[PDB]
Amino acid sequence: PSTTQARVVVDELIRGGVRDVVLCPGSRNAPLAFALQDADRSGRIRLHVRIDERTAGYLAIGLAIGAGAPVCVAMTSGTAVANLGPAVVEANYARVPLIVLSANRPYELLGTGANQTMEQLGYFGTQVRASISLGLAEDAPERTSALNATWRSATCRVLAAATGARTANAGPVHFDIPLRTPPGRPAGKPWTYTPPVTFDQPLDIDLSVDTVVISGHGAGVHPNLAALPTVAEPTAPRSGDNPLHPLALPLLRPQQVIMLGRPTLHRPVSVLLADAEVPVFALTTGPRWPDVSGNSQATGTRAVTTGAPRPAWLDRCAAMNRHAIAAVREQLAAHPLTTGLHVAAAVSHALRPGDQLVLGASNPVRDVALAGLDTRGIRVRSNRGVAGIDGTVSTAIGAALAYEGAHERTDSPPRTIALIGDLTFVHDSSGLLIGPTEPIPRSLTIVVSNDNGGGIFELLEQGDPRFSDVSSRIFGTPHDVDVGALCRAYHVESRQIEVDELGPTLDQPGAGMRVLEVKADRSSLRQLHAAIKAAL
Amino acid sequence: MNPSTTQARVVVDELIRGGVRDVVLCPGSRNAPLAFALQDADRSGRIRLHVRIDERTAGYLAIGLAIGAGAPVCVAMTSGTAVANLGPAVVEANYARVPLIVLSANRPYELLGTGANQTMEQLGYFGTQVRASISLGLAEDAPERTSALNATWRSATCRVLAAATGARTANAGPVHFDIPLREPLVPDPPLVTPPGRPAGKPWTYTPPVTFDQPLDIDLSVDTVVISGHGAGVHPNLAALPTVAEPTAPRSGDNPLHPLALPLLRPQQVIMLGRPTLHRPVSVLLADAEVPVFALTTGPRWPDVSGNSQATGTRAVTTGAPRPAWLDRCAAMNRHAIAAVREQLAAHPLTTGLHVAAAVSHALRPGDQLVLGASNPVRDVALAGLDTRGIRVRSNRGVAGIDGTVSTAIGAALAYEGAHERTDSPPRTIALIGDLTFVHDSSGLLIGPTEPIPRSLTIVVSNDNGGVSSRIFHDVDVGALCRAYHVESRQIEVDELGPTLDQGMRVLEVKADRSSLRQLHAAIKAAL
Amino acid sequence: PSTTQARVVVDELIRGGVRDVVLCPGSRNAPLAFALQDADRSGRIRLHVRIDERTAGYLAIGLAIGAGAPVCVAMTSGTAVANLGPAVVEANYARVPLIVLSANRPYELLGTGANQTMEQLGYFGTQVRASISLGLAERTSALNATWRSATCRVLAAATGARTANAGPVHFDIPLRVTPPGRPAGKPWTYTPPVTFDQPLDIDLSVDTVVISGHGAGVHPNLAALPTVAEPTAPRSGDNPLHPLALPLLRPQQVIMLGRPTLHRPVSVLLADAEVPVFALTTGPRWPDVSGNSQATGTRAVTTGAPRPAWLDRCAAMNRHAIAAVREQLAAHPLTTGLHVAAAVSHALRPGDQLVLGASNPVRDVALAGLDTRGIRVRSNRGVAGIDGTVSTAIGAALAYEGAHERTGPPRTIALIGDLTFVHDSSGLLIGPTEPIPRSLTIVVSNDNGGGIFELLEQGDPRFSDVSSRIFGTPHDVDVGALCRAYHVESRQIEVDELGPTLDQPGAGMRVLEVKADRSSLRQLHAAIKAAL
Ligand SMILES: Cc1ncc(C[n+]2csc(CCOP(=O)(O)OP(=O)(O)O)c2C)c(N)n1
Ligand SMILES: Cc1ncc(C[n+]2csc(CCOP(=O)(O)OP(=O)(O)O)c2C)c(N)n1
Ligand SMILES: O=C(O)c1cc(O)c2ccccc2c1O
Ligand SMILES: O=C(O)c1cc(O)c2ccccc2c1O
Ligand SMILES: O=C(O)c1cc(O)c2ccccc2c1O
Ligand SMILES: [Mg+2]
Ligand SMILES: [Mg+2]
Repeated sequence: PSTTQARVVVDELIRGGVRDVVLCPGSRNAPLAFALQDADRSGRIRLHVRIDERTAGYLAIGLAIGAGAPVCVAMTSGTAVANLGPAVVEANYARVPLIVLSANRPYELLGTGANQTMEQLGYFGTQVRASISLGLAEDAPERTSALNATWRSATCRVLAAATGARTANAGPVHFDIPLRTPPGRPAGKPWTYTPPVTFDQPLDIDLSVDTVVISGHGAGVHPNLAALPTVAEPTAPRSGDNPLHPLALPLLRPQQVIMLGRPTLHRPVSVLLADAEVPVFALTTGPRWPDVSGNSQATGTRAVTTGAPRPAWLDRCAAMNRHAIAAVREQLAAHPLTTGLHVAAAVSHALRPGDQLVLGASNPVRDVALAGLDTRGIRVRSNRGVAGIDGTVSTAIGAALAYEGAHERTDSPPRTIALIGDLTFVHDSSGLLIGPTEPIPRSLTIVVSNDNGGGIFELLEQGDPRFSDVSSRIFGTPHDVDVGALCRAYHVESRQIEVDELGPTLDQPGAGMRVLEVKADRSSLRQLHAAIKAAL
Repeated sequence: MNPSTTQARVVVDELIRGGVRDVVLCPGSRNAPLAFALQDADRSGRIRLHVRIDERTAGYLAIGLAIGAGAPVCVAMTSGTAVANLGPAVVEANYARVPLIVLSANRPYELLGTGANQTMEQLGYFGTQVRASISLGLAEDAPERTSALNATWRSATCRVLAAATGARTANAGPVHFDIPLREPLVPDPPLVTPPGRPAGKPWTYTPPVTFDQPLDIDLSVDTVVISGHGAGVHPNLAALPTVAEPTAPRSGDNPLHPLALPLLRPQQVIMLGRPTLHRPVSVLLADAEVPVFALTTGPRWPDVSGNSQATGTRAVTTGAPRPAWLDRCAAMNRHAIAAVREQLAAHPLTTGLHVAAAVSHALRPGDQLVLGASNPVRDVALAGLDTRGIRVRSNRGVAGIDGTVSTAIGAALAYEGAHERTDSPPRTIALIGDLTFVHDSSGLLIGPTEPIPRSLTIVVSNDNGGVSSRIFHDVDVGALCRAYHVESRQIEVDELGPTLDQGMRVLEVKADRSSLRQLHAAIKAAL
Repeated sequence: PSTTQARVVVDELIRGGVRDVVLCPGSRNAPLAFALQDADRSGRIRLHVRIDERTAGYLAIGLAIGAGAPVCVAMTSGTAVANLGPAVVEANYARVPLIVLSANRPYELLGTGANQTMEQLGYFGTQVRASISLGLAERTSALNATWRSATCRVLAAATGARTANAGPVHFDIPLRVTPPGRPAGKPWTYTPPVTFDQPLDIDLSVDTVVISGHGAGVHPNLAALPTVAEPTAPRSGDNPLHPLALPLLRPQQVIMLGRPTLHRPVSVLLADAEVPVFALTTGPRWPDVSGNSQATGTRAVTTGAPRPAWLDRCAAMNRHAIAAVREQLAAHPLTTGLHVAAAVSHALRPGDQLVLGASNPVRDVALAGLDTRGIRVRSNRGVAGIDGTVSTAIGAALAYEGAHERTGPPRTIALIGDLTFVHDSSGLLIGPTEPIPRSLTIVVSNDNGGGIFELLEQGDPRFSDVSSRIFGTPHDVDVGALCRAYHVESRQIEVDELGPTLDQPGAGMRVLEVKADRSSLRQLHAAIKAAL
């Protein structure tokens, strides 16, 4: 009955490329729970069990962005929708193939004097690419074949919407399997096959006009833009090797901007993208496109270029790039205290091709860009879809698990190194709790630049000295957490170290999961950035 | 100029730059800034304004102006139930992939919850039916912010346009564009609108996109093509026998009658678009014995009742159909349509099928045909209409009866406008059942100030009919036509063809429902 | 088993007071269709079938406000949700107990590449008081209890039985000798009279005016006060204040009853920060204009009494406003909607049901000074649409006549504009199988366009060149031929004889058309103000 339907869906889901599913024990039995257990023992799919439904959703995001696979999470309780909300919104904005699995009871009253099987909020209506319900399995062995095809093709429709197999717009899907082995295609092929879909929108750009590339989250690779000065966010794949340090951009006067993906960092980027005297061309990989103050002049997916940049423009930007990273390095050297920017510069020098970098929001993701990281050869992950400081520990854990599993399918597994701030760490500290029955990454290291509060607020307008009396409680928000004791409580190896130890410590493989705490200072963060501006 | 006027003129100016050539408008006080702006563009000849009274049928008018020429069409109305009345047209525009922009005026959102007159939860009313629901935001009284506001208003408008036309998604559909407006709502007694791009370019240019998904298919396997609503043109599929719905564009010269399909044994079928029509088409699709390849123009693809091997946008073909297979389908096609034409002539009295055959015999290349989504689209398909060189429209999105008359009027008007931008205008002939005509009879209503189609003939085949089924009317079609001042002459099926050679008129042809069961059974037995 | 379930649910709806259910032919069978057919055959319930789903929704509105009973309408097609939307919005805002019946299918695909059983829009989540689904059908005595309690739940939410906020409810009954209910016809779960009490201390010595709007309650302790009552407000006293007199007075505080929506002077005062406004409503919601309402309640505990001079000043402006309207209507040659409204107002006798369309009609009746005492006045003031007014009158006539018939046939007179009439013209077609009112007269004041815009800013003569096409919207519809096409009795008369025509009974349904002028509306109203 349901059991055959259950095994059919899981089989099709595996054929569709799902390799990881995330579960939490709930009052109701999970949708497909027994079928997933069977598949997990046989080695066809990998289960991850958590108690915290919120960190479990972010765990599923990590398992998806770690290697690009669609990931399932099976809701189990009345609080699951509420707890999965944040990760679903992130999956929508960051275009992450996340399949949320539900199980409705159609023989039960709905909307009356009882808690509902699925406590429904409003976000499913606005966040998901599809909400598909399979419909009740029926006792009909005469029609066994007809239901097999109906179940499997619908599962392919779920996967198609999840991975953007026809829309070029991956994102979350709500897959419902209500509650009261037929074979798939031969050679393991999916039931309904959707080929690679190319979505193409050419755009004429004249490269002789002084041009800068600004690539952000979700940017595509563009070989014909490789030589242009490029301000690339850390999660943006780089097409060339002519980088433009973000602090150098406000000291230049570009006449034309090619904008790749969705930029979210640096105030001078916002100022330039909003400049009515500067044409801005949005090149994206999906149907969506962003704008700053309504200044995007055209949208497309690839450039058709004529002309070539004037060598004086390239030399002027190249000299501005060298000037910018020099001021950063020089005044970090002349700065007596350790700041998060110091920490980010140390992590940047320690990484090597093949690593995976997972960056928290707030200062870490900006600090790494300011330090001049060369992301070539490195996979950079960061939840830029909504830029939350929640769920980052489990994002790194899932991203490391997925990435290490992909390396396995082909030497020791590649390094996954994470740089997050202290609030970010305390937010998702329950992500460290992993039972001995669950998969744990072999080469994950989490670097926590701990300046005992939110350092990025020392740089905004509320960090101005005229607010010094009142800004500590409501923007600084110190906590005095014993990071080492918290890691001890969760049985994860942890050490507090100084900046010079980071490179050596990271090079020496430790336990599968380790937390490297570096005590940083934000008292002097504003003065440090003011000095970096003054050196420019 | 006050904010509401400035904002409404900027919005209408950008919509014209986006290709809007026709706007349907419904009266109201809250939408006065749009109406004022729209009439000026009408008087300057940038658009054609169409005023209607009934929002619901006005939406299907807008649909017709969209499918007749292929352009985005706005419908603008006041706040409250005026917006709810666009519901039915939005559902049809959703499934039919029609670029219908619902341009609603609204009270300031700050009044929602105060009990203000005619103030409801507008934003989001249409839910998932629309491609997007976009609120422009209340216009600030800020003269120094004007240029900035111009950039954001225009950019929002092009987002509305892009979602509605599928400029980047390849999935055209309806879009809700809500505009909160505040007093003053009429232009001030100040005698320049913030400018858009030079040379009439759109604020955010987005070139039409290419969405490609190639599919390996082997034509040596005995194949039949089934092409439904929204199907595309496939030259490498032109030689194969094709069962094509009336609104599906023909790719070749090898037709297959729908009655002939269930008497043949195809080994694979290529499905084009979304087959909505034939009952035998669906019975063969719901068969795991025969593989199905779905070729669509956009991201959507139909539930095949299972057993769809693959979906794509185009075929890459190896091999060629068996000559024997071609001869067999071609024989059965002749046999099926010969059985229809012979039983028709043998039937003593004129039926709905006879009227449909007479219409098809009278069409000629260049004509536009609008069919009611019930029996007319089936009857014409049974008569074997060669839709090549003909534009065939029908609201096959949900196949409702709402707005069928207005859709025909909208399609004629938009079709004629396209011809006008290049001798005498082409003909648009509509075939509507009486119950459908009775239902949307108020869709005939065109105020004396508004455009009437130049060459539109609505053919009503009246058979006085098709626990709720107990209502199945004897409603005078002529009297209805006088009530909305439309010339109507009742005729017979033999005068139809000659008559159609002769502005907007209705030709009622009295038909019989008594003998179709006998007629249809006679066709089944002749196969 | 679903047959038993439907019979149980239909039976519980009868016991819950449902007397009328509206149906539409659609792609699949309606929910409860057979059990509803048996109830209609046996006379326990009255079915009304229409083709137009939108007019069928408003028919249910009429059948609900005509006598206060909960009314069901059963969706049967894909476009049903979309076509029912306008009525459901009105039912939410006007607090009308509308039960929308759905029959979802749990054994079928949902959300896939196919047309859906229900094409869902976004409004159900914003408008309805509840969404209850029964769940698919040896345990028959327990299932009977679950089904009947759930059905009472639906009824309670729709009638505001525990919330005091009646409104629309979505009731889903899934599908792939009948168990009795409580004895003596009692409902399964009894919810007794609920009283939501919220007293407000108001000093009546302060110069006070009362403004009452839609849904206003009756306050015997406010009878003596001057009252600017909207037509659909039940009057508690005998001291009216004409709305045009309001700007000639200086009230010091205002008691606002229900939800007012008419007259700019009412809005201007309700927003005056120097005027305390107390909102007395019958339900949990309360209105505000510009956030000026100082307090809310359900009733007033009063201290003091109005000043004798205040009563006299209000009464004098009241007479002056009545004199201004009556006199200027006499010195105006052409006939307008305001003349037609006055003639209707004088033809009404106690026991009548007056149904007023939006636009000028419901305003003109207020300006004509109609005493609503003894009259049952209906108007779709929830959203003030001009849609669905014909079927609203028809359903209200049917429910009102059915109330009287069960007592041992009062008149329903409708006054609507021409645009309003053309909007819901499809409501005139009723099959011979379907209930038809016996004493419904629809007066159509036809000035070939929307006369209300002649009275607004867009009616200023500076827009005379452009106003007619986009605000007037003339249509030249032959109203006579329209009613003829639907086999509806209709005559076209002058206003001189509309009075007498309404005095002599006619066919069960009849349309009286009075040709009107709107090119002189702005001058007429300007003269009324100049005569004030
Ligand atoms: C879920 C969530 N809550 C609150 C915020 C607001 N916020 C943005 S950055 C930030 C400071 C983060 O502190 P930390 O992790 O210590 O980073 P650093 O101090 O290194 O900047 C906060 C609270 C957010 N982005 N996401
Ligand atoms: C469904 C709907 N659409 C549009 C409007 C806007 N509107 C308000 S009054 C009016 C004119 C009504 O015309 P008519 O029925 O002739 O009344 P008159 O003012 O001429 O008496 C319009 C179009 C509305 N209230 N409801
Ligand atoms: O390019 C992307 O990946 C991307 C992702 C998004 O979530 C967006 C949301 C709004 C607007 C533009 C977006 C966008 O361009
Ligand atoms: O190809 C099309 O045009 C088309 C359009 C649609 O609205 C569909 C809706 C559901 C399922 C398939 C669909 C489809 O194939
Ligand atoms: O009293 C009523 O009948 C009533 C009805 C409504 O629909 C309201 C909506 C918003 C705010 C107040 C409201 C109100 O006071
Ligand atoms: Mg910090
Ligand atoms: Mg009028």
